[PDB]
Amino acid sequence: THRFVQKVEEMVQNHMTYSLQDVGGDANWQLVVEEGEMKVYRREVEENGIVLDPLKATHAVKGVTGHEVCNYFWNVDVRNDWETTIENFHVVETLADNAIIIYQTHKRVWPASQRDVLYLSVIRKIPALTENDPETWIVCNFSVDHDSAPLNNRCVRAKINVAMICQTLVSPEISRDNILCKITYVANVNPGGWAPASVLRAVAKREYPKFLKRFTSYVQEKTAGKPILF
Ligand SMILES: CCCCCc1ccc(-c2ccc(S(=O)(=O)CCO)cc2)cc1[C@H]1C[C@H]1c1ccccn1
Repeated sequence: THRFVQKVEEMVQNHMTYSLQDVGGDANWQLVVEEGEMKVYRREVEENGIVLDPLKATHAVKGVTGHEVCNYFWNVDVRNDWETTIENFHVVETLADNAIIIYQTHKRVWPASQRDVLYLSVIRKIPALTENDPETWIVCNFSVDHDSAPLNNRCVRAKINVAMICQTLVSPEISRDNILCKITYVANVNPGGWAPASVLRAVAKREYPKFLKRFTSYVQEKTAGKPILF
């Protein structure tokens, strides 16, 4: 029990309530890019001329579990292996074995100024609602304030609320051949400051599918031929 346990519970529960709902019957979501089971949706939203466009994606990854996907998403020691848009990151505070506060800077995308972020990152297991249902693994990354925040005069401070939500199906020794992880990934980013709307939309449209294809392939790569961590 650290000082964020209640805020964590609330963000996690809001994701479980709202973020998992199916979009596809929902015309409010624009399906922007499909590549197989990878589907990436946005809503076009701006506040005081700043693009906020909610991002929502689903995916189905053969051969890995939700537990594994989330550990790898969460574990700072493998970040450099799959991240391509980060210039620097620092762990600012360890809250618990499942929660940390991270400071990170993103590579500049010309001509906007550089962005930095300060966020709590927590990984959690949500037991099945009934023995009929899937257990779920979630990572939530959401912006928080911290006294130890770096001074970075190059950077505008972005605010994020991101969740990677994972459910695992097995069609039955259980083999990697028989496992499928369904991912829901949501990212609500306020970039701060101003940035050209066209720049923000082009960076999102390029970087989110790249990230999901890349990150998920990395998890397949690292886990293959290892005992399955359900
Ligand atoms: C002018 C450029 C403004 C940059 C705005 C910005 C900041 C953070 C982020 C972001 C922050 C966290 C995550 S994560 O999934 O929690 C993993 C850990 O890093 C993911 C994306 C995104 C964007 C928006 C560009 C969009 C974009 C999308 C994928 C990569 C880079 N940029």
